[PDB]
Amino acid sequence: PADAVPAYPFSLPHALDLDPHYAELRRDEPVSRVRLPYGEGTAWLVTRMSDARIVLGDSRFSTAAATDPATPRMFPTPPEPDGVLAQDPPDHTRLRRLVGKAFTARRVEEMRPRVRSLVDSLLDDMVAHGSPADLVEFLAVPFPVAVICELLGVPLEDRDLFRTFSDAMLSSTRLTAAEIQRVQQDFMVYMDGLVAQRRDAPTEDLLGALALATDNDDHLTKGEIVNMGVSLLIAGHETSVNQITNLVHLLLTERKRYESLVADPALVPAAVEEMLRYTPLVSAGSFVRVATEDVELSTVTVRAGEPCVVHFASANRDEEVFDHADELDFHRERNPHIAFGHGAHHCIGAQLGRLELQEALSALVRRFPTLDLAEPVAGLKWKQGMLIRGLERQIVSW
Ligand code: HEM
Ligand SMILES: C[C@]12CC[C@H]3[C@@H](CCC4=CC(=O)CC[C@@]43C)[C@@H]1CC[C@@H]2O
Ligand code: NA
Repeated sequence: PADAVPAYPFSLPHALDLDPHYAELRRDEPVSRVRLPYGEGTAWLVTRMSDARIVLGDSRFSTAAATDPATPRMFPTPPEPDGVLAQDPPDHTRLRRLVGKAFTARRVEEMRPRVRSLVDSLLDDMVAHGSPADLVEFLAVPFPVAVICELLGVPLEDRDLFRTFSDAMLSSTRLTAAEIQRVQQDFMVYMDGLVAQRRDAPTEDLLGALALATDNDDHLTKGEIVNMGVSLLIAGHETSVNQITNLVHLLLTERKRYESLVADPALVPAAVEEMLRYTPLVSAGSFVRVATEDVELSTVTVRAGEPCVVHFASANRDEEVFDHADELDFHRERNPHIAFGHGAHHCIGAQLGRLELQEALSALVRRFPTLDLAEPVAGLKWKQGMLIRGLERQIVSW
């Protein structure tokens, strides 16, 4: 009848806790029907790692199909069809070659000197201010912003402008479809004007390459190119901003974790990997994939036409994959998490986010051995109504 399929998300999120329903689903109903907050009909929620790798990793699932306004989705506005996430291979592959060179592990690693220099600079400004201080204001926000503005070639003077835009674009329930469609439109025209400036004066930056491509690639559309600029500018700071605060929260609320990194700072890369695994940065669900053919998952054959949604954080707690999966452990031998997704849409910024997180924690644990949270855990201002989780403020002392 009117379905008794449960609403997803199941609940408003609490700090970085996973809803307890996911462990129940993994063990007893790993693929299950749900109703998403927008779109029509139902979708399969996938909570286990092997199923997640098939949904994310197989041509028989299409994200392009999900651009239909009737397809279930986690966000109010229908997906933009020229957005990178809504492309299927091989069209997706051609689109990613627009920018991909700049994001290889090799080119990102070459940014470490520049990136460390910027971190130290912001922590200089924090030490000037004096303890206590808001870590979000002095580190979590300015640091990513500066990295992505250098790489893209966005002016740092526009931070306030494009952070308003990005916050709205990451709305889950916080903003309505209309408000988000207006911001979408404004961000588009803004990005298009940044790229259009390179047309009489090319720059050695990503926006530079974007502008060369609008002239010399008769297989890429200006809509796709400009949307790539917009996507990179959003994901390129909003993820790491949140993840810096999230990692710091995990470290300070069981100080032993932080103390182990203070004692041994070369453990930081591994810790970053383990906290990526453990942190439900993506608040709930994922970009929907629609089966274009019947596909076998662990417990169910998804029919052609049926949508699916992966919960990344749930797959990252799969007990068949990780030992003591509900525990945070910086000395795991194996960590095949999907905090950065999997398959064709594997995060393009994965190496850059790793670099940023490593340089931010490494600097903290070496310079601020005495760092602690200097506001009550009860009052922490968790962002509400967004597709990702993180803190609006994090006052710390040292
Ligand atoms: C640690 C921080 C980050 C996390 C946890 C993260 C997580 C993810 C995840 C899970 C996906 C897959 C979404 C899906 O397939 O449904 C993804 C895709 C993506 N991420 Fe990231 N990301 C991070 C940092 C970044 C950065 C720094 C950038 C840009 C420089 C970026 C840009 C993207 C883009 C463009 C995609 C879409 C890729 C595609 O469709 O081909 N992300 N990210
Ligand atoms: C930025 C972006 C929208 C927000 C996405 C981001 C990929 C990673 C991610 C995971 C989600 O499930 C939604 C929020 C985010 C953070 C997307 C890449 C392109 C798209 O425009
Ligand atoms: Na979607």
